[PDB]
This record gives sequence, structure tokens and C-alpha cells, in this order.
Amino acid sequence: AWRRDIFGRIVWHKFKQWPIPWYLNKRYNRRRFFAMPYVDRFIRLRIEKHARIEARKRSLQKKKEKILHAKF
Amino acid sequence: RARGNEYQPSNIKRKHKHGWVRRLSTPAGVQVILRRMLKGRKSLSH
Amino acid sequence: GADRMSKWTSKRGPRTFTKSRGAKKTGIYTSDRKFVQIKEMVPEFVVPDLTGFKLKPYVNYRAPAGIDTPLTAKALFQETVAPAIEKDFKEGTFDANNLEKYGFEPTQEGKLFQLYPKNFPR
Amino acid sequence: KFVSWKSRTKYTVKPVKMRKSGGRDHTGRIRVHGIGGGHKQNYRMIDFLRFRPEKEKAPEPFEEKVVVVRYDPCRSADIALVAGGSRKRWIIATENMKAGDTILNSNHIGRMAVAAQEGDAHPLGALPVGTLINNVESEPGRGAQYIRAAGTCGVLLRKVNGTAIIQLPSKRQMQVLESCTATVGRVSNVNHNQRVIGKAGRNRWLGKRPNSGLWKIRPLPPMKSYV
Amino acid sequence: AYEWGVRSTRKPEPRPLDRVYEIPGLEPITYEGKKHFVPWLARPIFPPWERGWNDPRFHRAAPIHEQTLYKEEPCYI
Amino acid sequence: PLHRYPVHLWQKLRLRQGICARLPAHFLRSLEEERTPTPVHYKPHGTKFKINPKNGQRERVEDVPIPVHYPPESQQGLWGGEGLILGYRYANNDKLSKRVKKVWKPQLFTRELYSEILDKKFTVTVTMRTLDLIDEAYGFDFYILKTPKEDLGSKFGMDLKRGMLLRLARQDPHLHPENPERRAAIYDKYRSFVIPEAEAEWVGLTLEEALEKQRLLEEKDPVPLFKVYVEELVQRLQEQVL
RNA sequence: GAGCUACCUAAAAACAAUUUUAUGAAUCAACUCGUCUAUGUGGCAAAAUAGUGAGAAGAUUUUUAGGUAGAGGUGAAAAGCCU
RNA sequence: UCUCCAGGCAUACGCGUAUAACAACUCGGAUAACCAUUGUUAGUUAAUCAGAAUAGGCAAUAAUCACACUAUAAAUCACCUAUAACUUCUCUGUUAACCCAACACCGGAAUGCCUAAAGGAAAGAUCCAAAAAGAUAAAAGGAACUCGGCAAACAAGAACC
RNA sequence: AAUUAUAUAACUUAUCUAUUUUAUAGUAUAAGUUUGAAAUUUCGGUUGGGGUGACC
Ligand SMILES: [Mg+2]
Ligand SMILES: [Mg+2]
Ligand SMILES: [Mg+2]
Ligand SMILES: [Mg+2]
Ligand SMILES: [Mg+2]
Ligand SMILES: [Mg+2]
Ligand SMILES: [Mg+2]
Ligand SMILES: [Mg+2]
Ligand SMILES: [Mg+2]
Ligand SMILES: [Mg+2]
Ligand SMILES: [Mg+2]
Ligand SMILES: [Mg+2]
Ligand SMILES: [Mg+2]
Ligand SMILES: [Mg+2]
Ligand SMILES: [Mg+2]
Ligand SMILES: [Mg+2]
Ligand SMILES: [Mg+2]
Ligand SMILES: [Mg+2]
Ligand SMILES: [Mg+2]
Ligand SMILES: [Mg+2]
Ligand SMILES: [Mg+2]
Ligand SMILES: [Mg+2]
Ligand SMILES: [Mg+2]
Ligand SMILES: [Mg+2]
Repeated sequence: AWRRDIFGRIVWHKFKQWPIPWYLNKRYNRRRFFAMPYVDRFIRLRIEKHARIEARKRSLQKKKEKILHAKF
Repeated sequence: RARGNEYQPSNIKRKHKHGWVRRLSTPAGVQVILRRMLKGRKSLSH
Repeated sequence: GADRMSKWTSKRGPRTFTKSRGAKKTGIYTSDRKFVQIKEMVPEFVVPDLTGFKLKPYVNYRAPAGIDTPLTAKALFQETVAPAIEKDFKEGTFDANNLEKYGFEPTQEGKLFQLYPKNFPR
Repeated sequence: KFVSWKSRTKYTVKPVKMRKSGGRDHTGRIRVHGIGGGHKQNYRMIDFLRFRPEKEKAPEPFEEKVVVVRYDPCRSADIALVAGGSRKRWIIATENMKAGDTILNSNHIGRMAVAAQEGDAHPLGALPVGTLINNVESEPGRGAQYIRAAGTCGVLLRKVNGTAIIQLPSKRQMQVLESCTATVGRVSNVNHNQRVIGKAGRNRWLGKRPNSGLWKIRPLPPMKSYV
Repeated sequence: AYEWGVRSTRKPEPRPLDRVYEIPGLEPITYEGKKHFVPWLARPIFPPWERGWNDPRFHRAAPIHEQTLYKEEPCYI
Repeated sequence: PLHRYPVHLWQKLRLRQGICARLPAHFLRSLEEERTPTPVHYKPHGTKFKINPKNGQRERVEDVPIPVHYPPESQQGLWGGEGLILGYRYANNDKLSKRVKKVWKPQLFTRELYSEILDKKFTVTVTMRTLDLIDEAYGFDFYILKTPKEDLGSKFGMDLKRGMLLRLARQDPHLHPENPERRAAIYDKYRSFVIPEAEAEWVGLTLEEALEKQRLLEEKDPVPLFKVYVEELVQRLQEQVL
């Protein structure tokens, strides 16, 4: 299934085999598949961190094209 | 007495005081992990 | 002073600390501190008879490799199911209810080998 | 992470292992000073409702046989194992209890005064004025809560209507319903106060830590000048 | 009469049922379909689960009164 | 770099994409719209203009609502829009004194309230304001039905409204069975609030509840491609015969 | 952040020989502490060495795990201790 | 082979290949030899050593060679009734001159056995200065020293505020 | 020391309940009054060393 972990990310969760249903398994229930509100500020920071990386990569390509055309 | 030997290693203490399960037990500890993830730390916890 | 980057394994830590190296369990630890191996839980290697078999590890460099055509659901369906339905449609003895006649499986429950969820290893 | 050791629901005469506190709470902070260490002790579950008729039995006066008078680590007074029917239960022992004695536990409220034999439990209505009592209970059926320390005896000063005045060991007068149950006589270890600890180490055996080494009327304006 | 067993050590009382259940004719939306707990949805009520076969390692005994050899008259052993 | 959209528009963007977009149009209107609740803890300005006493000139005036804190416990009750006022005061009510933290707490009561449409008595934590509002509304059912989401200010209150609306929408015979005449009278009294059954289902649901509801509606096991190809084959074969 | 240190909780451990009114007694090891002197003073050591000394069945010492957190904790009060 | 010194071997906790052989002689050991260094290859083997079905009923009686005794601080599942199951060996630890002290640190570091059968080397070569440190010996005297018998002594006794 | 002080602890009036012929009792709150656990802020100038008196 597609689930949100406690860190605010979306990850594919692989199911495991158990002999009892999920609602009766105390070990499984202790696992959390939700994020509390204190994670939203970190969610934005990741998006902005990633956006900077993409901006630098696109800029560098444009700079590299300048060198090619100037050289050739 | 001579100082500098305040670290008395014990793996049980180390994992209980600074381990993965300890950090996720409280929201403040989870935020500690989030900060280290955003910095890019290779080691999030002991 | 501890090493944070190296992996946590059973060689490290006190004696009370133990963990597996990834081997599948072959039995159960019952009460009274007794291990009971289960014969069914122990994998059994199904090895064929290789007498008279003509295929060897390598192939002639003169053997032509074919055009790559990965198998698809449609390709499998045409080879196996299409001729039967087509023949039955011409004879007219076809109905929706009897798709099992041509090889459809309504459910995977009760099969030794279930396609989903998979219940057998490679 | 602190769980109280007082987690046993079923009454038994088997001694129970006690965990010490040190003066801490469930939070883990000191709340009372001077508590630490001491000798390891076992809890013997005392029964303070003397008139507890046995299971599947009528609520009528019954008798019990005194097996042994033991020493209690958890109390100043000494306890006595008393047996009756098929039941054994610890109780507080009076001044003169001995092994093999028989003690009565009565529900009957005597219209006339009942002869007072030390160790027997009667409703305060049954007792006559002036009889020393111990292990009194504020409310009928509550269970003894007062005068259960070593050597302490309370006098029954007065009875009017269905209420009696009990003079507590501190000389503080208390009133209760005459239906309340009291045990005749003073509690055992009448000489507990004469004990001499003698050395500092003996107190540390008893779980007592040493005291700290650390060492307000406001005049009214007319009197402020003349202070 | 003093009762043995301090309340703090007893099994905690069940949390109150969601008020949506009180309302008649309304089907609550719960996290049952998710297959995991979430703090902001209603808590499902599950019917008692039966394995459908007997597992010796997790056998559960019947109560005293349901035992075949239960007898009214006590026997002192 | 910069974000393409201002941060305040981010919530609207999410509602316009993904499973949120598939939610019913009427439900999204409730989410999208922002309406100010009726004043409770401050006096509104009667007019839009007043005369400034000092200079004697007509001055525009506005209503600035007091920020009110609604505890999570309030969602289990029917407070009449009341809440906790977290603020400051001036000791002795003079500007030149100390600024002191002050919290004004509502007076809460537990009361028994009877719903005719549900024919059930609920125990609710309530304020005197709610009781006054119920009196103005001529009954507990009218108060719940008339009051909007903003003024009601309770998840329990919104849950009660959905039950009443669904009960009216279906004309469910589960109300006072064996007394069809009494059932009709109650429904007639509240006939003004009837709405389509589909709309009543989504009344009062939070966004998370709506997404779970929508997920359940569209949840389906995948179709075996054996069936799909057979249907395609049969149609082609049937067409050829035509 | 209590793997140091302060105090506490749980589970454990150690104490030879010699005398004694039979023990917070005596003599004196192991062990714990740190009186006085010399050395050392970027040293072997960010508090040590070498002697000399104090206690050494107890309010003793020591081990493992747990607990109390800075507007705080702990303190046989040195305003001492909390890497 | 000789001369001399006198905490060794195990386990726990910790450490994480420092283990062993070969090859190297850059770096590391505060210098060489040789390797504790670099590279390559190897290694630690366990059913006994070590780690890792359910519901009821129920208990007065320390330990100390436990007997006699004395004591006070008052001190460790079982057994029974029913129910269920009706033959099993997989997994993990195991090397070392090692750990905490920035160091190959005169430091810190728990338990069992033992006290040399185990484990080790104070001197790279030479010289015999001053000053400085440590040890021993002292004619006659014996606190005249010094703030003070500090330190030392073939002394280590007495007494009082 | 000046300013505060729903830390506690009392009270009074409302509010809300019951009862009551107006009385009692209570009290998820508000406004006061009394206590002060605490909080915040300050240490004018001339005056051998001070003490003191003084002075501006
Ligand atoms: Mg350090
Ligand atoms: Mg330690
Ligand atoms: Mg004092
Ligand atoms: Mg500790
Ligand atoms: Mg001895
Ligand atoms: Mg002694
Ligand atoms: Mg001595
Ligand atoms: Mg001495
Ligand atoms: Mg101390
Ligand atoms: Mg002092
Ligand atoms: Mg001082
Ligand atoms: Mg070599
Ligand atoms: Mg070198
Ligand atoms: Mg080597
Ligand atoms: Mg090497
Ligand atoms: Mg070895
Ligand atoms: Mg160092
Ligand atoms: Mg040797
Ligand atoms: Mg030399
Ligand atoms: Mg000499
Ligand atoms: Mg001489
Ligand atoms: Mg002289
Ligand atoms: Mg002189
Ligand atoms: Mg001297």
C-alpha cells in the first residue's frame, strides 16, 4: 500500500504474512503510518531544498551549453 | 582524581539512551531525527 | 567513543544481545527451552533428472539470437485461450459463466500455488 | 516507569515482597526526605475488619483460634495469625494475646453491657463506658483505621442514642455510630516507646536517612515605629 | 473494608466510545479500510475473531463452569 | 528561487488536484468557503461610520474579531460559539501598570438534551449561551438544523446535524415505529430542512473523513485481464458474424 | 544530557589471619580513602608518582540495569555535585 | 645457555581484525633490529560452554556447616485440579599483545582460581664533571636546626591543655 | 526597595444546582477582598581608608 510515514513522506509499504488479523496484533499496531502537524514545516523544507537542487542543475546545463557553442 | 575517562562504554545504555526506539518515543525526539535527515547526516541515531 | 557507522550485528554487544543473520527459521522453540524442527518448514530442493539432457551452459557463437519480444498478457492469451473461444463461438457453445472451461481461475484460494498473494518461492 | 508494588488483589497469608520508594513518586522526584535503604522487608496482609464472617456463612458471632503472635517488620505493633473455620488471616494483636487463645468476633449489639475480654471484637454499643478499645473504625463496615499502633488504647467516653464518643490516643475526641466495631484492650508492644536506638547505624537499618546539614508576625503601621 | 489492589496498577478502563456511534442511523467513518490506526478517524468496532481451526500453541481453556467434570459439591483434596 | 503560488493559495491548489478533486462539488464548496462566525466575545459596531469625538469628524470603523481558542474537548459538546479567550490585562485597568497574562474561561455545564428527530437523549457539556440559543430556535432540533457550521463550532454538533438531515431525507420509518402518525408529524414539522440524500451524506465531514469515504466508494479489486480480453474477443467475433 | 558525579530503586557480589566484654570493638592484609613530605609543574598524569598515613563485618566497599533535568534535579550545606 | 625481576591464567563488560603467514620498508612505533605499519591471503567449527499452551485453587515456621543454640535489622517457581498437545537440533557468540584516558600514557578497570609450573627485562654506546634528584654509611656532639623535631632516626615511648 | 502576583489558602457577591418558607447548603465560571509560592526591575552625586554626619 501507499502510506505516509511519521516523517511526512510517501512510501510504498510491503505487507508481511501474519497468523492473526491486523487489529489483534499488538506489535503491528505500535507502528505508526501517520505524521503529526509538527512535520509540515519539514515537508516544506524538503520541497524548497529539492527546488534549489533542480534550479542549480538547470542553470549549470545552460552554462555548459554556452561553453559548447563558444568553443564550437 | 584524574578526569577525562567519563565515557564508560555499555551498549545497552547506549542504545537505550540514544537509539532509534528512544528517539521515536517522543515528538521532540522525532523532530531531532527530522533535523538530522534534512542536514543529510549518514547516522540519524545510535 | 562508540562506532555509529558500522552495522549492528550479533557479534557486537553483550551476550544477551542476539539477532539473526538472515537465515529463515526452520522450527519452533517450545516451552521448556526446546527446539522443535518442522520438516515442512525446511526447504526441499526439487532437482530434475539430467540424464539425456542436451542443453549445456554455453551456446554456439553461430546460433542466431532472436528478436526480443517480451511475453505479454495478450500474447499469452492468444496462444492459449483464443483458439478455444474462437472455435466455440463458431459452434455457438460459448457462455460467460463457463470461462473456467477455457482455463480461467475465479479465485486463487485452494490452490497450492497462488499467483496473488504469491505463496511459493522462486 | 515506576509501578507501585501494591498490585495484589487477593488476600493471602503468604508474605508479599515489598519494593521500597526512597521518598520518590511515580514521577521519580523526592517528595519526602529521610527515606532510603534499610533492611529488606516482606509484607503480611493484615485484615482490619475483625468481624468479617467467612464466605458462605451467616453474619452471626463467630470465634477464631490464635495460632501464633509474630513480629512484623512493617509495624510497631505485633501481628497474630488467627484461625477459624477453614480460614487463616493476619490481625493486630492486643497486649496479652498468646498462642492457642480463642477470640470472639460478634455482630450482636448487646442491649445490656457485654463483659469485656481483651482481644474480642464487639460493636461499640455493646461495650460499656470506660472500656479501653483499639482498632476503631470511623464508619460502620469501613475497617480499623485508628488506634492500631503499638500500645495505643482509646477510651469510650460516652454513648447517647446511636452515637458514641471515642477519645483518640492524642486526646482528640471523636464520634462514631455505635454500630462501629472496636477491639477491646490496648495494642501489643506496650513498651515500644522505651526502645533505645543507641547508634546512628541502627536508624539506617530502619530505612531512615540523615537530616540535611542546612541550618514572622508583621507589625501593623501603628506598631511599626515602636517595633 | 480495605480493597486490595491500587487502582493505578489495575488494567485501565476502556476509553469512551466515539460520540458518532450514539447517533442513530449514522454509519461512522473509521480507519478500518486503511488497516492501521490514525488519530483523526473513528475507532472501528471489530467482531470477535475465530481462527477457524485449533492451534495447539495458542489453545485457550474454557471457564470452570463449562468444564465437563464441574460438580456443585466441593471436594477437599 | 520562488514558489510559483503564494503560500496562502496552497490549500486551494491541493483541493483542485488528486482524490480531493473527485469529491462532490457541494462538499468542496463547504471547504472552500470561509465565513466569519457570529460575534460572541465582542460587541459588533452597529454602524459603519461614527463621529470621532476629539476632532468631530466622520470616521470609518471596522469589526476586528477577538481571537478565541477552542479546546479539543469543545468538539465533544455544543458550546454556543463560546471559547477560551487567551489574552492580557493591565493590572488595575490602567495602561501604565503591568501587563499580566489572563485567560477568561466559559462556564460549562452538563445537561440532558432530547432530539425529536433522533428520539434520543444526549448528555452534552453546554454553556448557558447554548441553552439561550436553543430557546430562540424553538427546540434542540431547530438549533442544530438552523445553526451553520461556523456558529455551531462543534464536530459533535455537525455530526448531530448529519443524522437529523439524513433522517429527514430518507423519511426513515425507524423513527417511532408502530406510530406512523407520530413519525409523520415530526417529519412535517421539520420539512423545511429536507435536502437530497446525496448531499446529506457529506454534511459535517472533515476533509480526512471525506477522503476515506471517497476512497471506499471507488475501492475495487482489479479486473482479471482474462475477462477483459475475452470481452474484446467476443465483440470482435460477434461483429464479424454480423 | 545522571555511561562522570549527587541521591535513590531492583538484582547481585566481596571481606584472609589474629584477639575480643561479641561488636558502626581491637591488630592488620586484600579492598576503599587521601594525612604529611619530597618529586613532578607542557609532567607518566589537564591532579600523577614515591614514601608516610586513615578505615578495613559496616552509616562498609564494589558490579549490572533503571530513575530524578536547568524557572530544575540531588545535597550527613562544601552554595558541593549534575560528562 | 646465563644473570636478574615477580600478578599470572580465565570469564564478564568493552573493543572490532590490532589475530596468523607471506611480501614490502613509503607512512605508523617518539630510534634501530623487528614489526603493533602498508599490501595480499588466510582465520573463531558446540544439543553439554554462552545467548535467544490455557484456566483455576493455594502457602504462619529465614540465613549463618543448621544441630544445640541465641538473636534482630525479620531475611527467595513449586504443589494440586482440569483442558490442550502426543517426538526435536535450526539460529547466534567463540581470533588478538584488545577496553576508558587525544598517545604502545608510572593512571582508571568487576569476578573465579592460583603466587610461580604462569609472566617478564631496570642498562643504545661511552664517560665519572658542577648543580639537581634517590639510596646507604658517620669521628665527637645530640634539636645547639627551624616559624615549627619539617624531614630523617640503632627512636616509634610517657603526659597535659 | 518599587511594581505585580487565578501558586496555594481563605472569604463575599453573582452564575448554576438542589432543596427549602424565604432560608439553607453546595459550585467546570465571572468579579471583588484577604493572605503571598513566585516574577520583574533598580542600587543618583559630593564626600584619604572607613564610620559617621552631612551637603546638592
Ligand atoms: Mg573528555
Ligand atoms: Mg560506573
Ligand atoms: Mg543543623
Ligand atoms: Mg547510574
Ligand atoms: Mg574477616
Ligand atoms: Mg571497627
Ligand atoms: Mg588502623
Ligand atoms: Mg583506629
Ligand atoms: Mg553523600
Ligand atoms: Mg556553611
Ligand atoms: Mg560560605
Ligand atoms: Mg618479514
Ligand atoms: Mg621512525
Ligand atoms: Mg602480530
Ligand atoms: Mg598487518
Ligand atoms: Mg580465545
Ligand atoms: Mg590525557
Ligand atoms: Mg617465565
Ligand atoms: Mg644508561
Ligand atoms: Mg642512615
Ligand atoms: Mg654522627
Ligand atoms: Mg631552638
Ligand atoms: Mg637559631
Ligand atoms: Mg616527621
